[PDB]
Amino acid sequence: GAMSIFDKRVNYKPFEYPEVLQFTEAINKAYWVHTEVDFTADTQDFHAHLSLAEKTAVKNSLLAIAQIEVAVKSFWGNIYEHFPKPEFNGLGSTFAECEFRHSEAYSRLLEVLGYNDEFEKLLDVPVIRRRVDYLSNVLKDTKSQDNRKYMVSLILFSILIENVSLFSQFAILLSFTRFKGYMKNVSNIIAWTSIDEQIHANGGIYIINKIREEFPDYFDEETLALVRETVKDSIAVESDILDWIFEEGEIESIKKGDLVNFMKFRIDESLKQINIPVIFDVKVEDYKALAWFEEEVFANSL
Amino acid sequence: GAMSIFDKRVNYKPFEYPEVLQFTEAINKAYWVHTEVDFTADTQDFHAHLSLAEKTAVKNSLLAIAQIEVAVKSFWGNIYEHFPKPEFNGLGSTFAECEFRHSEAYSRLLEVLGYNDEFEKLLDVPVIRRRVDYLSNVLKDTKSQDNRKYMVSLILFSILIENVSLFSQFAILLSFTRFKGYMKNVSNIIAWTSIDEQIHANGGIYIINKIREEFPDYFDEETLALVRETVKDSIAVESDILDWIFEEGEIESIKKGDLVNFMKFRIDESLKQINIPVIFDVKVEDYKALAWFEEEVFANSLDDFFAK
Ligand SMILES: [Mg+2]
Ligand SMILES: [Mg+2]
Ligand SMILES: [Mn+2]
Ligand SMILES: [Mn+2]
Ligand SMILES: [Mn+2]
Ligand SMILES: [Mn+2]
Repeated sequence: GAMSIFDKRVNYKPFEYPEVLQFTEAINKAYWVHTEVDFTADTQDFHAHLSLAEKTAVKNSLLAIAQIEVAVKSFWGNIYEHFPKPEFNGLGSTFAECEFRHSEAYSRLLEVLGYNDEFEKLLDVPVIRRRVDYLSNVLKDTKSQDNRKYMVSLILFSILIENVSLFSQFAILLSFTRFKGYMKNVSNIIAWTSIDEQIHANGGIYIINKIREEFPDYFDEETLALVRETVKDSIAVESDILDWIFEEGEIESIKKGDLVNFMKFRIDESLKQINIPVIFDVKVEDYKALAWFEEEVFANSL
Repeated sequence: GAMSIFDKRVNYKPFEYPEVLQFTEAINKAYWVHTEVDFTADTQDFHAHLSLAEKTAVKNSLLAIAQIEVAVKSFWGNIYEHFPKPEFNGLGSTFAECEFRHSEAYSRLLEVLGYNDEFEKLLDVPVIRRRVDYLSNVLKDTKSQDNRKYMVSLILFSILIENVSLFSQFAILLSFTRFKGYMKNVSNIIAWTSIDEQIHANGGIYIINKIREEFPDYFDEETLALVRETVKDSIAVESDILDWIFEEGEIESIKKGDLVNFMKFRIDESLKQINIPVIFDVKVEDYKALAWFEEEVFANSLDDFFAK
């Protein structure tokens, strides 16, 4: 059979998948650590200027982010086990190192704002448990030796972990800087993280599309239906998380309904990129509510 | 049994091994890539100003470095499988990413100087085959679940692959910049690599000493004897590699004999740091010859943010 992404190549170069360097180069240019940032102004703003509803939203957003980011994340560091090419060990290790810079950043934020205790007991929160049990279950095949099962796990990983499960919280936190001028340093971290995650998702999409090019029959009706139904179930889970984030009431800078449409639009954009039929078909008026997101990310990255 | 470095800890913090962050922060602060660096003047130096003996010493040194660096290197990225702590997944992943920056840097150098053909046929060189055969023994237990065997693989990996195998070649290349002002940007790459590799070696040493603290009986006479004899055999291989590097004759900027003592000194210093008896006992006047190595590396790494 013809050489494929699953087959070992021994020689370093030429790369069979040279576009890998577009993603590693993007990470290189965006390289950042949290020690570059002082949160004294943000802590003061948090305690002195934010309402109870705003304090709760900020706290629960960061706790939700940390549930994903403050962890040992082995996926990217292991893609070479499935795609045994020098360039994918490179891509994998590059993204793996990023995740440690992320875990350290969000661990510091938890320390600085005084939420280590609440983070430690976060599995007491039922909506978090459901997200964990959802994510555990649907991403079970990230360690499968079966390449078809693994491909599906990569689709879901790229959609859920690198996008759906984070970006609503990123949006919430950036909204405080955009509309109220608060949490500027926290928003620095959030903006840099969102840039990295977008690169991670885009790298995932790249790999998925290469597998599709090489093995079109992996993308049969049964597999497409599994992905779509699994992705649908994320909405319920993440929508309940927003109810918990806003458990002390709605806030001025951002609204839940717009965040739900934001999530749905981002899902559909990812599905189109991998030739899977859209699920939600969000109307322009609805997803434009948070169209400021990209602009604000760019602003707080500088 | 008490919690050890080999036992899984689930919670992220506090770290049981917080000194990990000294190593990751050092790598973070030194972060560099090859992509903004250009070698037009270096290539002109190479062709216009170097004798055949110097050209060949440079070429063969780069080929020897590339033999180790231009490869898929999985060790660091897998230390979490052996030390299942969040901080060691962090250390491992940080050092793993570094190795891809290195492989890309040396792949670029091979291209720029036109050595791709020779690199592809490098196993035709007997001393290189001997090095591969020998490195295969350092790496042989690096996937072992036997923690004593894995520990020995880590010792050999740290003191040979990270702190010695490359350093004679780094010194050769730096000597052209130090003594004649040539090949400045190649020396930038070399110096930045040397800094990273030293951090890798020191991170390995840190781990080895934690294992020694927790499991003193792993360092029994049998184990010490194996390490010391394995390391001795390395010298012979690397000394032969030097004969090949300088096959066209001795050059002005650096001497083979000094490089051998430099290597022996570096080995013994590493062995002392992990409480293993020294092997070579190198004279003060002998290791003084390449005492400049550290300060040249430091000099070539100063204020290079935009270059990096
Ligand atoms: Mg691995
Ligand atoms: Mg074990
Ligand atoms: Mn992340
Ligand atoms: Mn990610
Ligand atoms: Mn290296
Ligand atoms: Mn190294």
